[PDB]
Amino acid sequence: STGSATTTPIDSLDDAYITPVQIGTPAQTLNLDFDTGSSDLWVFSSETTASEVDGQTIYTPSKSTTAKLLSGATWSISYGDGSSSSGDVYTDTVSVGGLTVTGQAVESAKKVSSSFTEDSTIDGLLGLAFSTLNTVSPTQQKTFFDNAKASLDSPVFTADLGYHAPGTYNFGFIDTTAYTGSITYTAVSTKQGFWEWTSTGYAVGSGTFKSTSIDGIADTGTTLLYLPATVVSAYWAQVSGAKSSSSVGGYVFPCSATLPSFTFGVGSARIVIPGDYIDFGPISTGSSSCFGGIQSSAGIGINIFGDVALKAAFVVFNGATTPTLGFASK
Repeated sequence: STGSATTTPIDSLDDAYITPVQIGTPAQTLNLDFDTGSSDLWVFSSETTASEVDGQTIYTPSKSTTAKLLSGATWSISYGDGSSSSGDVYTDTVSVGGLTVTGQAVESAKKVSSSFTEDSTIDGLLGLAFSTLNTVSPTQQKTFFDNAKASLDSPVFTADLGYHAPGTYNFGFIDTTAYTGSITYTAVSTKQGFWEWTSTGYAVGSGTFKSTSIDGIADTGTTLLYLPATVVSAYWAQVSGAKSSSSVGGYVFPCSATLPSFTFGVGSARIVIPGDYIDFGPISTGSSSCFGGIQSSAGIGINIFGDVALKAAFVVFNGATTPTLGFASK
């Protein structure tokens, strides 16, 4: 089997991407944030505290003939941005892009934090990291990808995120029309439950490439590129008037600037992030200070190749017995 679904930016900045997902029978279509940095499929639901729902589409298990309570199971998750959600669990049929999983754990939110309530466009998350990070207790549950894997033509999914445009998530096949050149594969450590890999270095603009190992995760659920403070300082030093603002919470730059590209290494290959991808626009409406798309990881404890980086590539998440991660230009 295979599946193919279009993923759409939620706003003009590409702050996140939503992908329609069919849950239940008859289908209830929710727009989920596919997140390769977490491992829970959770949704706004008929159980979510009413004051915490503001325009999201909800899953109502009582209207699904295939829903079953997963008795006694609860979940609770906290993300890197400080957001959180928790609730109970149903099993149900879940389809993405024509690919169907029966018996998928669908984590129904009873509570969500303010950042989720305030985002009307995101009806929940679909985690695509390793199932060892799933938060269901007392019986940990599998991701949609882990449940689909054995049925897929190839045990892979691919992320092809757009810059200010729709893109695609495919499951079970590699669309050889979707990228240029060849795919460079690189080793993955699953020790922390993430798609963790080591970049071979970076360049700023037309500058020389610096060979240096940068361990980090491929995380579709993170907007920005978070890298070591040395690398980030080297990038923003090339932008007149850029500075790190403790008041804003990261590097800002004049909105009049033209940003340089940023290149990262994948083995001997190179992925170039155009400068325009690094502009996240005014810090507040009408400001002439703009927020940078490359930020320090120093306060995180991990480097994160988020959407800024991933949308410059065609990315293969290879879930074979020995997982690997492939990158191609596009």
